[PDB]
Amino acid sequence: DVLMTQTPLSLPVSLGDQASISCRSSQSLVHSDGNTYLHWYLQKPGQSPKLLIYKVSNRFSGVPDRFSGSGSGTDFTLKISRVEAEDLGVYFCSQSTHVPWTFGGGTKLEIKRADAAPTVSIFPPSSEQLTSGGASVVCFLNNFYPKDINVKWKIDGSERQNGVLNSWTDQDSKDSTYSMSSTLTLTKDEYERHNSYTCEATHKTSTSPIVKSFNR
Amino acid sequence: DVLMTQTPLSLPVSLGDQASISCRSSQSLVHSDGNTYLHWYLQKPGQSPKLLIYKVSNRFSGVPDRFSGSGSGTDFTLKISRVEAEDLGVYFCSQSTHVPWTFGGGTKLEIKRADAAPTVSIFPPSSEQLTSGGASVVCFLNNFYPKDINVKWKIDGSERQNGVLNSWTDQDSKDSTYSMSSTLTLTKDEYERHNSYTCEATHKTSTSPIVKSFNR
Amino acid sequence: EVKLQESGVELVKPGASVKISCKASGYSFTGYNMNWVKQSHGKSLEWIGNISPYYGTSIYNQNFKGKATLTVDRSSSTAYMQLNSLTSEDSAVYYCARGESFSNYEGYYAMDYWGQGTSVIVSSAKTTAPSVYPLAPVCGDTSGSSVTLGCLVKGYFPEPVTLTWNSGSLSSGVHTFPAVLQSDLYTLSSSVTVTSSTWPSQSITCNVAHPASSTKVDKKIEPR
Amino acid sequence: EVKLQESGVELVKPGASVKISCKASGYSFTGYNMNWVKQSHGKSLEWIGNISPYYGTSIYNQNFKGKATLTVDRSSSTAYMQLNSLTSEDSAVYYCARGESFSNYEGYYAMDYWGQGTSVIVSSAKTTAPSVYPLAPVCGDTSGSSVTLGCLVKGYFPEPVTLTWNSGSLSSGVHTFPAVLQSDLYTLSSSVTVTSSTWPSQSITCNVAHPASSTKVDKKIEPR
Amino acid sequence: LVYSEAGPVALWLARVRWLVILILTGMVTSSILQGFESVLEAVTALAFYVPVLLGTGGNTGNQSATLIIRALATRDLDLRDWRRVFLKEMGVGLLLGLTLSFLLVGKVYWDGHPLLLPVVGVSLVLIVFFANLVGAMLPFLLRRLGVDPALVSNPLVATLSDVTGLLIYLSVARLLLE
Amino acid sequence: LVYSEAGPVALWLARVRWLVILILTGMVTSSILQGFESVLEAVTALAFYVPVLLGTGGNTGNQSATLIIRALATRDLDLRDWRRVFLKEMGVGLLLGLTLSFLLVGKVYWDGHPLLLPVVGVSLVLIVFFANLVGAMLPFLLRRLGVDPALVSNPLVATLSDVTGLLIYLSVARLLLE
Repeated sequence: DVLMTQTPLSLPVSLGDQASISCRSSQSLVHSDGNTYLHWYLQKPGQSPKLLIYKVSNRFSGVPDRFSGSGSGTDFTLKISRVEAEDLGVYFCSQSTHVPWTFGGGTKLEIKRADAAPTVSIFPPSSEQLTSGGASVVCFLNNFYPKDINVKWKIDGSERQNGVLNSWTDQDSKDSTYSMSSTLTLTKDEYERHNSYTCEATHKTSTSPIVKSFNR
Repeated sequence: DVLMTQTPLSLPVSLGDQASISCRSSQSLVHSDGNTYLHWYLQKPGQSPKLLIYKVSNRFSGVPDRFSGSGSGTDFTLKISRVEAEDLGVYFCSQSTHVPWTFGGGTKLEIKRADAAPTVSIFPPSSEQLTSGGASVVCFLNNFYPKDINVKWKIDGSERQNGVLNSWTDQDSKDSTYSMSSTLTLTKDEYERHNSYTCEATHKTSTSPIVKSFNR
Repeated sequence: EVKLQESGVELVKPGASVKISCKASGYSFTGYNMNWVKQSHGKSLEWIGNISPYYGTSIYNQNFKGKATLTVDRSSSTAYMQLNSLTSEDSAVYYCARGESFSNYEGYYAMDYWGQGTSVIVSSAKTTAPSVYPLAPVCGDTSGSSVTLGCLVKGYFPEPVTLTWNSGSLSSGVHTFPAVLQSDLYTLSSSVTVTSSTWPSQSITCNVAHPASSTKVDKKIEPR
Repeated sequence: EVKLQESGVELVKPGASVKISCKASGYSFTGYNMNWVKQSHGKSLEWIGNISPYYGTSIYNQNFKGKATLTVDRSSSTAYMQLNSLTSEDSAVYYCARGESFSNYEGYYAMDYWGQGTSVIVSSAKTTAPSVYPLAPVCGDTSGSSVTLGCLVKGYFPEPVTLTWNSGSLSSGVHTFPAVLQSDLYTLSSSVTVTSSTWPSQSITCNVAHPASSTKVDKKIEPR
Repeated sequence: LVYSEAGPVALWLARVRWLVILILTGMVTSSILQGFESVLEAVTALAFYVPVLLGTGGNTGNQSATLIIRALATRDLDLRDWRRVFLKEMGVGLLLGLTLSFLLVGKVYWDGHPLLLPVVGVSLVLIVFFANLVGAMLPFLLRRLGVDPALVSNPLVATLSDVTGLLIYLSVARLLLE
Repeated sequence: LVYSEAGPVALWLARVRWLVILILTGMVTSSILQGFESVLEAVTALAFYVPVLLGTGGNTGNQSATLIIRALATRDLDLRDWRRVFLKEMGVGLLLGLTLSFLLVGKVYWDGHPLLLPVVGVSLVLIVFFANLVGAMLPFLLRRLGVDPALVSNPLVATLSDVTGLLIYLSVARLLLE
């Protein structure tokens, strides 16, 4: 029904600042009964989303006063007073007027650490790979920031977009950096034909994209 | 509930005479509504019982006027005018007042042919039976009358009442006589130990019981 | 008139649960109550349920409450009996019979029309070949001018086994006896009566036809 | 406060029918409607049903009418979701959440308390043993005073596979990555960052622990 | 009928389709009262208890009728078992008329119409009697006509009982007052 | 209750329990009419239509309440939709009173009480209206009090509609006649 949405999808803030999460409906979520069903849920990393703000003005029980939910009509907003370490996660603003009670896209709550450059490191297939029957070259993108990153998988210097997997870790609990794994599954022969494996990553901090390639 | 019953269980009549079937309930089969539910069914040999008389006074549709049902209270009776060949079978008088709607014991409709003596014939186990894996002597009681018969299974002249089976054919369609098969299953050595097998049948016509015995 | 047709022959092993189906035809099945009644092995009947299609509920015999469950389907016009935990005492023929109007515009109140019978046998499902044992005469064909010949068929299952004499040629003086049960296996016997001149002058044989074993045993009687 | 506990981890074949159980505790289950909502593989939620325990009837998302069936049992205090013909798009986590009063004495009207998550995974569940691979450095341990060591785990099932470094001794500079799916077989990767002086001076090993295969692979990374 | 989609016109259509029949029966009851105006003019307290008497009548109806419908749709009774429920519903009708008239006469006396006590006391019994019986033999008569007596009993016994709630109350008034 | 085993006293217990709960509401409608006696004395045709007006009021009740309950027990209407079913039941109440009263005024005219035509015409509309609304917001109010509406709506709306059918009919009579 109401193709509801949130902006932004990532919210880089600090610990002890004020964070404002927008929530813009598609059509007005005022009920025939007539009160603003724009409930807000917080899903701490690896938990279940528990209710935070209901009927956007009000607040749920057990909820610290750090959270402030306001707005009405179609544009609603949840604002934090001081971002604490127990408030990080993803924030869903849902609705309950028009069946189906759709949910928002949800936005995360990262930490605005210092911007860092990735420690990119191509990892050619192991010695056991040489006698494994399969080939899987992997390129690690470690200890960077922010989340926005993308690998460019170039083979022999030429781009390739087949059989690619990518998994990003969540925010680190020591320095709050992100790391990215880029594996490349391919048959033995395609590994034995080609020599160069250009792992390219385009980060917003580096001017030129950072690359890594080895010659077998 | 009403342990209802019929008398007699066998009704030897002729073809073209009047036959009276009694039906004596256990308690009064008059309903709170107040009419005599004493339905009568006829089950022709090897068919399903179709209704003959309902509410003992009345008669069902498609029913020839040969049948006459009368009586009231606890003692009811179905009488035939002229016993035809399409009226033979077994006659059930049921009830429908007291749940469960029990049925009567049912009485047959044989033909009162001339009383005959059985053509008994002991049959020792076959030559195949000697090398078969079983042992079974069988005594046949063929072409007698009436139904009242019973075999006395004597081994070496001494009675035996173990592992006996008996099956009586229904009334024959040519001369309306009955025949009875009496088999005797037994282990090998019990057959190989004993020589005499006295098949004894006590019939209503014969004064002394009719016997048959063979010495192996 | 009204044809009431139900399921065919039935075979089960102890502890099972069979659903005997009784389809109605010729009348509005929604407006007549189906009565379930069982006939034991050649004996009196016993009324074992009355299902009311319109309401789908039923009244039950006291002796059969629980050992039977009646349900119907108005659209399918079929009456369903579901026996539960059927012991060897439930080895009988189970009639369904339309027997009560919903408007009670019939007068009588019991058994308008009946099914055809669904032979239900509780014995163990052990399909066995019908061993045949040509029953020879007493000894050496003793005189009397009237000697009969027999035939035995022990250890088979299920009931229907045809027996003919010289393959259905000489069926005079024949006597075929009911397929009595004996500890989960039937036993058919037979007899033919002839003159002492026709046998052993004429070669008399005995043959059977068991469907579930597809067996046609042909064996002829020898004079001992 | 209220503890809402549902079934454990779940595994199914495509085209199957899984019945997720959600038991209620701490409140009168008869008087609060249970909401079923699924969370995709790290994405937004999607509300997929609202079962009313007292009446036993439910309202359904348009996208999930037929692909889901909610039933409950008041005495058992369990809320039941029965997915039907669950395709590859149903590889998600399925929350149940008490979210609306029967008396509506709550004010708000959506999501009081939530379950814990029943990971429902669709695949050809071939419980393949984890083939594990020691990810050696680039070539010849080039200089830089900061070289990292990796480790790969491809071809296993299901998701939970522990990876430790020297059996949980050196967990500094470690990075463990989500068990991503790839055509019905997962792929766990790992990376540890050390100084160029500690390796290859120190014997660094990689070990896994896969429960459903009972596999404990141990290997030490070689310098190429 | 599914509700939240239907419009006022369709809702009105169905509901008036039923309410026209029910107001035709109400028209019959109105005519029955109009026939007895000669006693209502004589004493105007009679009208004070038409609603309570009709309520108790058409309530004993919709209670006995829905007590027999269940007992008839669980095969607890049968269409040939009406003469046994008859001599039971007559008894419970008497034992219920006594215990309802005993309270309605208290109401009448507390209101202060002593000349009306005998007629109210006789009429409440004679109405929750000939309404209990007509609510108990309505399911049998309906199922014997060929209609599922759970469909067309709830309104039918109400009309067949609030007709008699006047045709008996006013008659007893004419016998007891003028 | 299983029926055929219970005796007359066993039946009478439960049946008198419910009937004596309803005879109290009968008492209060009787008291309302006794209070308004001042207009029944002035014109005695008023009493001729109390049964039909109540059997239309407490019938629009037991019909709208059933319609809302069977649509509230299939999650067709959430409990927060009272204000959206309100502006629909008000409309259907108007569009249904305007025809029920249209038939009843024809009945009144055929009876021949021209002084009753305006009061009956206003009163049947104002009873159908404030009985439809009270039969539609009875299930929401009950389910908001914590009670299943289908249990205690059938008698409750009948009482709450016959009381407020008398209290409206007689008031309109006092406004339009004396």
